[PDB]
Amino acid sequence: VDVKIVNTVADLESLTANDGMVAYVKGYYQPTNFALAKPYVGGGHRIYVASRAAENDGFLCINGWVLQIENNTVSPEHAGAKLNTPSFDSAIPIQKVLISGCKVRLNGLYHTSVPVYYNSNTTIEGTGELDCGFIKTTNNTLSLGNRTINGKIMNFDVDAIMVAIPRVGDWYAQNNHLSGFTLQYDSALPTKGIGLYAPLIALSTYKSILTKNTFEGIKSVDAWMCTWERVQASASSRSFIFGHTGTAWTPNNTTQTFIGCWATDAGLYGWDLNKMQGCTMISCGADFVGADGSPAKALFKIVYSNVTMVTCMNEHLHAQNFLYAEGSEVNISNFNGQAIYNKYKPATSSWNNNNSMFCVVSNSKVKLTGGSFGFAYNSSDPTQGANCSALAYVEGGSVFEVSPETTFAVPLEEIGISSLTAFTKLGVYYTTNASVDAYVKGVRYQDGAKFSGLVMDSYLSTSAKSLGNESITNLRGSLGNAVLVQSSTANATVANGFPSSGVPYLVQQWSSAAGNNSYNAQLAFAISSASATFWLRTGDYGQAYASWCRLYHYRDSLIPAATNTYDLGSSGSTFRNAYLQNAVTVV
Amino acid sequence: VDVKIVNTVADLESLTANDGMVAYVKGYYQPTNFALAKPYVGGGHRIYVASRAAENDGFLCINGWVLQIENNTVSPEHAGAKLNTPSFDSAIPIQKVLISGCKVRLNGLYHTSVPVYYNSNTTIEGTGELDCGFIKTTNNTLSLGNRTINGKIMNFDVDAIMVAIPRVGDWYAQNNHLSGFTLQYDSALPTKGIGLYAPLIALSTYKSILTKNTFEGIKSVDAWMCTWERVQASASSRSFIFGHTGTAWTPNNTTQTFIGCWATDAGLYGWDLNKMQGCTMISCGADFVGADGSPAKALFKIVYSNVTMVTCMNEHLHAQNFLYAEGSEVNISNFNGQAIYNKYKPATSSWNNNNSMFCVVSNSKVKLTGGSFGFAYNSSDPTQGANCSALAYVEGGSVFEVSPETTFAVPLEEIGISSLTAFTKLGVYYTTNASVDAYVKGVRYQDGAKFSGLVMDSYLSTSAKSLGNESITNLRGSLGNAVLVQSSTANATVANGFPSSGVPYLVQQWSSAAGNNSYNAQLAFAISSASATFWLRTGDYGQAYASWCRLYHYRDSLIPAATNTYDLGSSGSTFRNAYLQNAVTVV
Amino acid sequence: VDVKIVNTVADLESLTANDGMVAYVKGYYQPTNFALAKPYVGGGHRIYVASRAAENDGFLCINGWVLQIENNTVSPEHAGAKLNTPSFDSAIPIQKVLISGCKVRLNGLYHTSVPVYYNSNTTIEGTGELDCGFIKTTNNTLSLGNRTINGKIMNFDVDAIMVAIPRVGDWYAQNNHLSGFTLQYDSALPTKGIGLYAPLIALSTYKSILTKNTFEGIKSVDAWMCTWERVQASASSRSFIFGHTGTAWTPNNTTQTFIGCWATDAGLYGWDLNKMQGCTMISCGADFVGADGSPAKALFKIVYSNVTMVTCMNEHLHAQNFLYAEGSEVNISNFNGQAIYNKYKPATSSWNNNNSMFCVVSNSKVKLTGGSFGFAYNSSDPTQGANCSALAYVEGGSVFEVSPETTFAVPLEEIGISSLTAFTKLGVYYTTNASVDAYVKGVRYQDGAKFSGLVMDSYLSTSAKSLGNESITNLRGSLGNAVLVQSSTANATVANGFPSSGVPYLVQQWSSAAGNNSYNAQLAFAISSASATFWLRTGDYGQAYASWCRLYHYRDSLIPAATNTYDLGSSGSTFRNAYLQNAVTVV
Ligand SMILES: [Zn+2]
Repeated sequence: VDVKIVNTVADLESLTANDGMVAYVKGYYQPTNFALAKPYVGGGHRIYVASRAAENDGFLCINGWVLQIENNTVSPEHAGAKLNTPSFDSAIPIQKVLISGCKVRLNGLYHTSVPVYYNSNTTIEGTGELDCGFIKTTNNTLSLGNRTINGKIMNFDVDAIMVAIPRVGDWYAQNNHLSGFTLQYDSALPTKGIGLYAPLIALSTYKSILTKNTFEGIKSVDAWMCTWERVQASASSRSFIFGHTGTAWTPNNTTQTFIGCWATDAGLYGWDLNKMQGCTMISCGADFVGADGSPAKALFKIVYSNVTMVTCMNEHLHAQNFLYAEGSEVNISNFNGQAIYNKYKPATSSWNNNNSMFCVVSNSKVKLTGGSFGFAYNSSDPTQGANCSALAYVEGGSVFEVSPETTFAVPLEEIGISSLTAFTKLGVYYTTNASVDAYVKGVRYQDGAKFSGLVMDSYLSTSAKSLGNESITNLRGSLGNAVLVQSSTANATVANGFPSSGVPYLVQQWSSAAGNNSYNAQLAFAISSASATFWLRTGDYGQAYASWCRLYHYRDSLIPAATNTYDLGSSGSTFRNAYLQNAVTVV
Repeated sequence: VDVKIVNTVADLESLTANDGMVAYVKGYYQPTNFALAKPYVGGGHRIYVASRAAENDGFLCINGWVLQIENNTVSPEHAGAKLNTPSFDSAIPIQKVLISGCKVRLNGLYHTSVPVYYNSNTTIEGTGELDCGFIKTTNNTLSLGNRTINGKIMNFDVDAIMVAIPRVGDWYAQNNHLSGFTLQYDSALPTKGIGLYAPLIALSTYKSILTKNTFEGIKSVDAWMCTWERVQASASSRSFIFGHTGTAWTPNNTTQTFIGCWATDAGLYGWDLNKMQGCTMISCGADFVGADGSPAKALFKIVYSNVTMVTCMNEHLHAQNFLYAEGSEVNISNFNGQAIYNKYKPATSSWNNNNSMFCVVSNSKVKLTGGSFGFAYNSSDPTQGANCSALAYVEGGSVFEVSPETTFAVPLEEIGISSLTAFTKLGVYYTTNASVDAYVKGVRYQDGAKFSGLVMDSYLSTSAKSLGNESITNLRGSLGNAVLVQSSTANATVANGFPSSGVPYLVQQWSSAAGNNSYNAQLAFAISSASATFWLRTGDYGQAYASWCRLYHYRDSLIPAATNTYDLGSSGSTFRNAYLQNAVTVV
Repeated sequence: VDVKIVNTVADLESLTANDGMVAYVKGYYQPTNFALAKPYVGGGHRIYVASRAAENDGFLCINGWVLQIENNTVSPEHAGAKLNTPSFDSAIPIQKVLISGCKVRLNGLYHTSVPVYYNSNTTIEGTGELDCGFIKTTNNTLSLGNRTINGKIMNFDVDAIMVAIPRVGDWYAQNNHLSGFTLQYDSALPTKGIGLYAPLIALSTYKSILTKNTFEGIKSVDAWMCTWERVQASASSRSFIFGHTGTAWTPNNTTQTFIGCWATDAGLYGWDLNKMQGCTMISCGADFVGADGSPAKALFKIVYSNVTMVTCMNEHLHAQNFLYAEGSEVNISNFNGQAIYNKYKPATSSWNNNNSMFCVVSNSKVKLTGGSFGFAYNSSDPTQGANCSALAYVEGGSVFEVSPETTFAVPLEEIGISSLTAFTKLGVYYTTNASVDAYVKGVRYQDGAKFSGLVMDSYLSTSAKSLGNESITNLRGSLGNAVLVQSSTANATVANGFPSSGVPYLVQQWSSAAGNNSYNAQLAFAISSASATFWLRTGDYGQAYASWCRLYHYRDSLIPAATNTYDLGSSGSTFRNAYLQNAVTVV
């Protein structure tokens, strides 16, 4: 007995067959374009199972004829999809193969009028993102209704292209391995939806997946142990959303890795991350987030998360914040950020809504380890200087660290404590309940409870601060304990607080602490070519400096500061003897 | 002339055939469940090769009928395995396809009574870890015996599920690419073995592989240039073992990458790493290592290795050490460790067996770059305070570094040199041959040979240390060179070491070094509202401070410390002239 | 009607068939070795399309017989390639399948006389790099000629094995996914070429690809959003080249990730990187770069790039530089470099051509975050010490940072400002227009415009520098503001600059800044067991120290430094009264 030829699966119904007969189906449908290189698709061998003659699911069993699957791999064509045929709705055939338990190969573009879903242990593989994937032509949803999962009412009937749904009885859509295809809406649709709605996912790999022409690219609530490699989310509003708060399920995430992923076009947030724990981004990028005159809120919104960004990038950013960090630890190492137009302000500012590139709030920790940040504007810009952002606002127990090798397209301007939430210079502003360790203009500034002291069993060598035309009387606010040098005899003047003009000085200043009020002392060395005079003075807290006091020593006469004022000894504390070469001169 | 149908491969034996005849085999076996969606498996086209009529290997050539392989891909079914049939031993068919040179697709669960091995250039692909893989039902081994490899006697006859074995004449099982399946023992076995025994491996990728119900998960001796992505090792003893010392082969490893890998359930070590050079872990996790009252020895045991952990995690840890590092460099960046019950102690302690979270020994280097560590207990805990661990023990030339932004669930308690190996506070303890650079309670402590000095061509501005009700005579052990402020007049007393009571002070203390004994000097500014007194004293090494000395200066009388004791001049060193307003008063 | 058997595709031409007939072709060619396990390859089902009877492309349509492709996957055999047949040129069949739009499976070694190219959306999968891939047997090129792409005339007619070419109308060969094969020249060819010439590529993944027996391994001009996993480039001149400057296209690159990649054998550069932005290397290696007596120029040449290396390695390096960095930011974290023979020098040195391990020029930023660097030689080495390199040369606005936990095989020797470009010690040399923050022999050295000051609202406790038999008069070049201790009475001598010999000292030195010339002052405490003498002196800029001055205080007599020289008071500023126990002694 020999293998019988059948033109299409539709021809199987009428065929006369004995149990166990084998047929070769040329294609699922008759080709409509015989000029194609690949006209016959979706066919293959079938074996007749007489006991199932009444069954017809349009795919694995058609009138008893069971599809012979090679190495457990099928394509949507085998269930009746059509390739690169925009007028044909492939939704039903795609859905059948996605839940078949087979590996699914995507071999062109398939058009769909409803979302398609996958569950667990599903491998889907196309050959690349230009030519393989799903094009959704409507805003229609699934029609599955509510399900209760771990006591939470969940619903998957959203306007999306693809949806991840746990198996019945499970909590996560897990052990899935998707690669090499695109998810897009028909660009003509006036309203777009979600690319991939994957609320509850785990233990999965996503590679070389492109979603574009979406409102929201990739959207999840609770994801754990997933890797994302070369995933691009192009969206009009938010590209990547993790920890979505809009369901009954409590957001939480762990161990998400993103390698070579790409956020583009988002007008609200590039990345919207909530409860993202153990998250690493490696050589990721973000292009064209926000637009001129229509800023995004932030490139990265990172809330109750801990994230490391390793050699990541952005190009062309119009946003109020570069990073909004709330309750989050973010280590940004060797970033390269370009064309960031930091000219946007909120209508009404507040602790968590302000014009800073790094908005670091509510016990966050943000560190810039090297990197280059192309923030276009500081207050001296001739076109946007009046609109420039701060570099950072740090509040509510947070800490912000900037390495000495981090670079910026234009100079930083200042750093200091601030009670404001609206800024006018490219500076680092922090509250009294915050900590900073930041280089600004080559000077490292450390302040706050995390930086209370430095105790080292080590020797220390430092340089003096070289003074310009400035008063050493008026350094109580700007310097604490510090060594000063005045090497210009023109600037070493009595008007500038020195005991005598016209000679260089080294000055040790002591302080309780630089501040609005302080205790101070100074030791001044008036350094001449082969001699010096030595001077001490003190400043009480809230008082002007007291008069300078010239020290008496054995290589100088003892000349009092005023005549007929000071004594040698007292009646109760005499000097024992006095040895003079000449008799006392009584004036 | 036409393709002939054959029901099963067993039917090929009796088929009279001409050379070059083509047959289509419906399936390897007759189906036993025609309700399956996929009842016929393991069949395919065969061509008769008359000159091989006597051959039957049950797979590629059956009584001369040669299997026609599509794109060099086969399944164990093609050699006679059965899917999801626990009573059927698929060991032999699996082994045949694994050494066939074909890509191997795994399409369900296959049960095995012996280990299965792979060599080199082997690609094995399942669709996911829930439904694809090998279930081993015995503790049986391979039966290959000893082989000599590079002069070393090696033996692969261990109780494992899968074994990597070099090709004959080669040193490594290399250029393998495994993905998307599980290796498990039957949970009913009283004793379990190794999931993957891969002693000598190289130049390979492992992705989306789960081992569970094992004693040891993944075990290797010499691995180089391998990547591991989404590999989970669930084991009762040790999850991941690299550089295993128990063979004739010298352990050594290079360039192993772990991305999104997961160690679970291990009761001895989560990771046991030996000679692991150039190893990166990215967003890996570890859950349920140890149990309450049954601690693991360490989450990570890292010996003669260098490892970077980037945004890794753990949840639920009962162990004596978090990290044991011996001769190892470990950089832990932005960790997030949760529910670590640091209440375990060894019965006898030693340099390399002690109750510390970070046991940093024998020329190790361990750095915590940020991160959050959920160590539950310090000595204040009401229920486990008497059982808490140290944060760290550092010895034998090692260095331990804790960044200022690293956080802990409960506060660190102290840091200091210790000769003990058993601790009772959540502190940092180090020997005289160790180095530390660690923030404790907002104070950075640097000590040891790696931190001998700081030489900066930079100015320095610092604050004073504000004293409480403290003696400045008794700061020789706790402070070195340091500026002090006493802003409370009530505490500026002679009993507290001040020369002049009841005014605020700035004090410069000098020291050889804080310690049990030291050289010291102090300069004290006794600050009043418009004047001060200036004082010096010294303390010799091993001696009490000498008396305070009030300096003479040109804005004060010269009143000696005691009457009729000190002279103006000497017979051999006179003052030249003396100018007094009044005649000398001879008392 | 049944499926008709056909022996070979050559037998199709003489097949009388009706429209729609189905044939099964045993193999593309008649097998020549029926002892093979897989003798029949490249066949499959075909369907006769009468309207195309005149077409014969040797692949998808042979005299009207259209190939039935399963799940859009083919092998070069289906177009007439031969496996493991060195005398057969498979170039034309390979090329046909690479541009077919199918997934391409590689099932052995194919030999080629010309390069083969791919465009976009191409997936190519072998089972491993030992047995799958392309062997090029000539130095022949493509013959496609000049093409204008985005305004630049490009030419792809180079001697390469595989070439990436954009589709017409596109700028990049993109969305390709290649894995699991090798690209090699016939080792017998006297001259080798490029392995993979991929000038313009984007949005792609490359995995488990080996190039070897090449002159240049992988060569690109403009690559963005590509990942490379387990890619090995073995080349005689340069292993990896990105940003190749030798075309009309302006070099630029972004977001390239390398995980477990390996550069070997290169004699000029291991990695030659130009305009590589956002690049991360993870657990990559480099072996046998340069040769003894024939050094490479550098292991890494990194120009106008920013690169992070995470736990990377090298073994066996003969090169003039380890890293040449020009206008680049490079963070090298936890490196492990072994067997680096730093004994090579240029014939004529210059700012960008010198004998340094880290040549850090033109506004570069290079940081060593931990790591271990096996530089074999410093100047005391008994076989090569006279040839040793510097550790680093830092110039032209660059910054070089060395962490305290970075280790070296042999000790570093010195650090300082240098006007030289040729070195003879393993030191850190930098220009006056450069910055350093580097530990050397346990001491942190910070200098340059990036390290101008440190301002901390924090207290500070430090140790004294313990002096040997050294002069405190000659510490103006080596220390600035510093505390010194001399605990040896034998070394506290007038010859060593002390004012009073034979007692231990604490000394506070002040300075404008350590340098060739400086302002200085010193306060010396000559410490006896229950007393001290207190001394001040100053040194003017460019002058020797002035004489020491012993301070007068109330617990000492006032003995002048010379007799009959100094006065008590002056005619114009008298002391008011004098209280003596005895009458003045007029000497
Ligand atoms: Zn067939």
